[PDB]
Amino acid sequence: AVVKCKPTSPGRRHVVKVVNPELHKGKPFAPLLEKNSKSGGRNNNGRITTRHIGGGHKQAYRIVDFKRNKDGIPAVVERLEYDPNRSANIALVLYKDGERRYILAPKGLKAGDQIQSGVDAAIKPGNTLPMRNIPVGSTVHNVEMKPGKGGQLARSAGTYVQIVARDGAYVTLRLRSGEMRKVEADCRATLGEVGNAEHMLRVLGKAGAARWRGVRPTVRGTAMNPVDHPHGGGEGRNFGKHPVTPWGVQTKGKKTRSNKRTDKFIVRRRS
Amino acid sequence: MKRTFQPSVLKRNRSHGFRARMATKNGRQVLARRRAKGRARLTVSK
RNA sequence: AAUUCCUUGUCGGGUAAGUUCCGACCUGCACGAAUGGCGUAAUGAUGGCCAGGCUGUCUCCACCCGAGACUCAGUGAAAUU
RNA sequence: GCUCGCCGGAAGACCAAGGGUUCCUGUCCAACGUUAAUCGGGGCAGGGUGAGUCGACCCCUAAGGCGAGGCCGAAAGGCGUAGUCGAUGGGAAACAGGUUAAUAUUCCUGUACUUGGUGUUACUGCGAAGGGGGGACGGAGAAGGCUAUGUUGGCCGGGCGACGGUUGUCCCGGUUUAAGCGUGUAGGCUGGUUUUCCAGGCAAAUCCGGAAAAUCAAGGCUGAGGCGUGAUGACGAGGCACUACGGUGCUGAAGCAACAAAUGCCCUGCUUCCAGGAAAAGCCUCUAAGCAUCAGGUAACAUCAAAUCGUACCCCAAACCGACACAGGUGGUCAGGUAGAGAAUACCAAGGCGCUUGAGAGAACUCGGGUGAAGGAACUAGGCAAAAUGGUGCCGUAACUUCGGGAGAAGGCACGCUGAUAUGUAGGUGAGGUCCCUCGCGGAUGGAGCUGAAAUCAGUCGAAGAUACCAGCUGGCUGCAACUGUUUAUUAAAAACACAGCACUGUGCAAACACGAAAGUGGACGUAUACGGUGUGACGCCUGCCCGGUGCCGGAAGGUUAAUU
RNA sequence: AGGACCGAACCGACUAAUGUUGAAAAAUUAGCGGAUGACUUGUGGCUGGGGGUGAAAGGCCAAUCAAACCGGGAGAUAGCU
Repeated sequence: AVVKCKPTSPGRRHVVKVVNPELHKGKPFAPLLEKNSKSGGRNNNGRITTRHIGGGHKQAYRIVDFKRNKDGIPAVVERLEYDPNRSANIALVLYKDGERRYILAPKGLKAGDQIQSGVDAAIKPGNTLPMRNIPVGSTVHNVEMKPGKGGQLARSAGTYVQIVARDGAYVTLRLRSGEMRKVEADCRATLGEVGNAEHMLRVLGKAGAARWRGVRPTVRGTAMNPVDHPHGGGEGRNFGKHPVTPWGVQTKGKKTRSNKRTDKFIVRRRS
Repeated sequence: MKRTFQPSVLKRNRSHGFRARMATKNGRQVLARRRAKGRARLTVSK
């Protein structure tokens, strides 16, 4: 739920929390854990390549099954767990043969539910089938751009895609950004949507909260000298030039898509 | 007031030690120059 | 007005007397709406102004307790010319 | 040698880092020491560092480094796989007493423990570069049970007072003892045992995981402290004699109880929250290829081995970093008494020091302080500086407000000592006795002894009872920024920089973008509720008109237009 | 519960005096701010000069920074002293 903190101190007045009592209260599954060291935005040359990255809380990586290639073996949901590596939640599922795995949590999934994958699976949320066996106009998530590679689209807290039409070996989908793209009719997808739609209502409330996430402060650019940024300085506040990045690019409408290997799968860009 | 030189034997050997100088082409040229001049101590090893 | 040149603008408040301060007037030399406009409780080793208490800050300085300055013995510099 | 003064959460004690003989003894006073010097961290000579258990080496790995082949690059060279290095982390074992001028958990005495090699005996499915378990982990908060440690009584030895009193409710000192082994308590966690089956753990599996039955209600794991033993020992105030008055030898009393109590231990526990909290080996366990009268595995006994290097001394300082015997800087551990909330503050214990020029005088002026008649900011750019306020309990407290605040608003009253209530109260702790029991480190009852607030009443001394150190000045109007934070190391701490929030815009994943001649890496083991760039800057009410100019985003008839031909 | 409150250790540097051939090439004395967090600290590691890093001052990169230090071209050039 969404709860507003009381103003007992400056720093808690504007804080809004998201709480879910269904999440597991304990340690995660050790066999599916891995180490994950921070980088600070620096590459193998030791230079900063992405600014505003550094610090934060220590985190461990959970291995999530984005392929869902266990066909014909039903599985049951054990519990929902908190994942610090992503905005959405994850669920621990136990198969009949005795195997355990992590999957993304759909909208209305809870402990005790059953899931299955393959071509003969039922049309229920949480089930994974090739898009060729999905009725047109259905809502799915965790879609693969290539057969077998794994899901890559609609993986955020509350994202989903809709199947619009199917002509031949390809199908047409409308992505969350409004783009119309077509993919082969052999990529697997999962019914439903990701079940953390309230994640967007959180309010950090103070500067320290952002530092916990690993985000470092941003310097505007008009506050620097001309030797550092094109926006430079001046006696007071002047800014007598068109907005531009560091390194000199516009940032107010200029497009930067130059692939040319795609655009045979793009129908309408967006907007 | 804290001054610039804070001694540390481990860091001294890793930065200017004999093996550090022999691990790079430019480092080996430093030894050649000092040998030609006749220095009694080539490095800071001891 | 952190913006007003003429300017200590004019009127009112505070003082025996106020180029500063507070409230109004509008003739805005040259305010103005995200290089944001107008308000705002709390917060500040932040700018301006007025009171009570308090005092050597002052009228106007006096005395006293210690370390130097002064004399004796030992050691023994400096800028400059 | 006797007095005086100073430090005592250090100016005491033990180390790491760093230094490298500064350590102890004899001898010397030229130079060095801001003076003299018989003295010294100075000159010269000799002496001193003893380990199976402490540390390193060693086994294992983090960030990261190097990197056979390999990929890439004019050359040099760059990145990286298999591997191999790399602690600031994980991994077997020793305690007390005595002893040197200088070393000791290392030497000596007493009593222990750990890991391996070989041999013998009995009983035996042993086996890995593979599987599983374990190792293995956050912040904050709360309560209980303990110890270190302290105080008082008891006990033992000694004492009877330089000046009134001091044979008692008087004074001084001591009252100490480990590892190991046995017992398994306060307390924490988990139901246990047997049979059968299975798409999982790359092959396999009696192990792990999953499913279905039977059968019982207590089995197992972890765990401070206490008690016993260790100990007929060791230590021990005081004595008795020798004594080159440095100190050497022998002997040896009491050695108990109660109360208070940690920031240390039980606790890697318990409760709770969101920001969701290393790796690998040692260790335990199951099997494959193989080997089975072998080889190996378990147990007892005997025996051998445990190498090599460091060990002196300083270590908040005269020995390290600052050119100096320099008001500077430097990480970890130990934590006594009275008062006190306290590791603040004042005076002290153990212990250590008076800081390497002195002696006189008692002018101006300078530096650091104390007091002041009458006035009380008249000083000055400005209350700069100084003075003043200062504790606990109770009563009481405005505008405004985002309803939390403002607020300790402002202001007012009471504080010592003695006796009584009560020969020491409320409370805390808890012996003896008795009762029951699966009798045990048990339960109930029981209350001796010990410890000890606060309040009321009466009396009493001083000018003054939060008496010293310690310890908020308060109120009214207003500009700017919401707030906690950040910044010109060495003249600027601010209205500047961040900030939560808001908007525009780019980006469909081999993403945009950034570092790279390239390979590749970051973004991200993320996927539009995501990521990058730009402006604004909590919150409340709002954000109007203009697309000619410049930029950006679309369009296609026509005009102009490169290499090439 | 809290980038909550008072206040030592610890980390900072707002005011005044002294010092200015200083005890010290930035310190001392009396006051002052934060003190469970965007906190502070030990050991080791990575980023190299038209480059790094920067809650942004042209700050910092070994007492040196509007382009570090060392060697070389080099006896650069100087219508000027």
